[PDB]
Amino acid sequence: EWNVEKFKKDFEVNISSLDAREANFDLINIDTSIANAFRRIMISEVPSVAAEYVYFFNNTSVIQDEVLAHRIGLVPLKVDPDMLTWVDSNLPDDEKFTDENTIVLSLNVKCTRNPDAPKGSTDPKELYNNAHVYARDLKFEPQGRQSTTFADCPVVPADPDILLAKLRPGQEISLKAHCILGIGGDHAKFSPVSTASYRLLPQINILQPIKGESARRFQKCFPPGVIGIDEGSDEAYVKDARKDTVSREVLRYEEFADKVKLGRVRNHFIFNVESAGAMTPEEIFFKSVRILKNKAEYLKNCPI
Amino acid sequence: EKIKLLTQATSEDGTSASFQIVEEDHTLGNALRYVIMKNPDVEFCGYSIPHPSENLLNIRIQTYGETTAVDALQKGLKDLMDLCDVVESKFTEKIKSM
Amino acid sequence: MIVPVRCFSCGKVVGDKWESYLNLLQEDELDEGTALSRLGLKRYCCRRMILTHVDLIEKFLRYNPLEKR
Amino acid sequence: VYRHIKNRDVVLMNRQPTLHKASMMGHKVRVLPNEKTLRLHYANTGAYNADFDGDEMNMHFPQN
Amino acid sequence: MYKTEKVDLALNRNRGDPITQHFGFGNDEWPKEWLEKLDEDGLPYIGTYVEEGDPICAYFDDTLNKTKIKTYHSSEPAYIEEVNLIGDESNKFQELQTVSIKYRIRRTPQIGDKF
Amino acid sequence: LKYICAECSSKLSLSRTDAVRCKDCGHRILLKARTKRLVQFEAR
RNA sequence: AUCGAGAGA
Ligand SMILES: [Zn+2]
Ligand SMILES: [Zn+2]
Repeated sequence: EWNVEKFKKDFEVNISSLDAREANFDLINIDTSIANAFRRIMISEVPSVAAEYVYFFNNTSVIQDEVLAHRIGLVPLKVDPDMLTWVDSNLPDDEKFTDENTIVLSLNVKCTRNPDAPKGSTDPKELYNNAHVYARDLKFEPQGRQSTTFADCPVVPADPDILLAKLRPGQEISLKAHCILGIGGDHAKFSPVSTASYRLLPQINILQPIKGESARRFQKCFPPGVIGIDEGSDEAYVKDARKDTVSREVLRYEEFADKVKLGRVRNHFIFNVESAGAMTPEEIFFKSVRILKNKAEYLKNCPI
Repeated sequence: EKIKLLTQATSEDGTSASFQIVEEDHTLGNALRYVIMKNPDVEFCGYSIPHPSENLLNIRIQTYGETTAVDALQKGLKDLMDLCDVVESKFTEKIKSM
Repeated sequence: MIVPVRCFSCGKVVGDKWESYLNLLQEDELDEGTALSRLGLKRYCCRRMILTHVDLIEKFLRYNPLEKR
Repeated sequence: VYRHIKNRDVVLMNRQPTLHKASMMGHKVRVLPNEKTLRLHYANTGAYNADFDGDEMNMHFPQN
Repeated sequence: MYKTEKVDLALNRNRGDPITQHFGFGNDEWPKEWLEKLDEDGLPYIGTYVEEGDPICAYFDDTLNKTKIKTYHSSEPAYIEEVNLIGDESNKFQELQTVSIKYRIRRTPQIGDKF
Repeated sequence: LKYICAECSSKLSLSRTDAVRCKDCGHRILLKARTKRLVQFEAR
């Protein structure tokens, strides 16, 4: 039979690495239907904050207004999504945005020529002032009560060195972007993960022993750290199959086509969650699991 | 509201029924299907999205008896919640340990 | 025209790497592969975005109607 | 009541050149939520000699 | 997608006849609802968003003693890219009669277009 | 100064019943300038 | 309105 108790007894997690942007962990003895649900929720169901509505006041640059607003929307922000609520779209725009659901950025950059430019120079940072507009220039403007809630944590982009625009003297950009909560199933600019996928643990089943000069080339058909040689007998064996990406280079050789089969461990997933910068990958995974649980609970409490 | 019983495909005794869920997809559909197929009493379970462009999910449950398709759905939802809770707890423990 | 802020296929932010890529090509005698590797672009989907960018905005910028030429 | 075209209504399709009567049939209407393209099953490609590399076809709506 | 049209106001008159229409607004009771797209000189603002039926130009007609506007005649909305004031090459210094208005159309790739 | 010359790029304002030409030079093409007005968009 | 160039299946 199957039960939650049996799943708890047979379930394990092996966290291989954990950084501020990328976490690599394993889910062991879990079903593909659940691993895929976690992956999908991480990709396109975890809320994040990104620019949605842009209020241009002037744009005399080469970049058109729609392209500039889209490029601003694509920037990731270092904002904790829990610090603001969701926007009720039914309300009119006069009071649709409040102090607790919208973060108002601004950009006011005006290019002028630098009279002190060295002769024969071509560098735009010496020829001109504000020749390059960067994401770090997106100045956070606190509104209402959030001047106290965001005092410790300023609203700055995850990458401040993103090249939003370029200018030439006389050209100015003056906008004011509103960034709100949204999910990656609505727009790809909201997905809190760069990529969040998994893979089955590779399996390298050695059928017949390979020894001698043959074992030399068998090791080279894989990444160097996967296949090893036993010290006692000059055999071949699988040291670490996690270090293997399935390129099936062995199957190209008739020497080893009959001496090894390639497969997977169908209930051993190798996750890899890279975050855009708004939140840690471990928190992203936590929120995906909690989103699946709350989705199931809401469906259960819905009256059929 | 969100969960809808398709009365034109439901057995008179309740042993078989078909459900329509709005704003759902493969994510919840496959998880619910897997967690319901573990019920020893269900005879037939499957999920289907009528059209990809629409946000509707269809769940079919056919029990062998002594229960209801609604009861099987409730048990599957509870077991899915328990599975999510146990994986979250194990991940939390591994994060703390490292 | 102007460097894409995010990679199309995956979504990794590559818009903050164009200038550093040009610096790695110019100052150091690094080829494109080594420069892309050092910038942190692992997947070829991310590598193509910076490897094949044309940066036509530099040519677009010389036609400035707000400046005496 | 000049009501809209529901799912129960019937429509007549046609793809020029109409070399035979099979190239103009009466389909059933299914109102989809995305815009600006006529969705056709793959069974009708042989009937209409149609394709999906830029082909277009007309949709006549009978009124009685 | 960039579209350009020549709003040639000097197409009714011919061979030195007096100027019939002047770009701008008159003293008549023209509705103030159409000032959101037109500058004080009867020309559209740069970057403004125009749909079907909204003004593109505004000229006062002396043969009518009433201010008449033109209209964006296209089902697809667009933004004003640039407005060029063209003056006739004749040695005399006439009024403004030819203005070029460019539109910008956002062609986001949708279902149906070819790749 | 609502207009810009198309050859010398000098700001100039035209009154009514005035010559449609630049003042610093003799170019007959005048580009309209972009003022400060709100243009709402969507970061899509 | 007519005649010229081109494009899609
Ligand atoms: Zn990528
Ligand atoms: Zn001039």
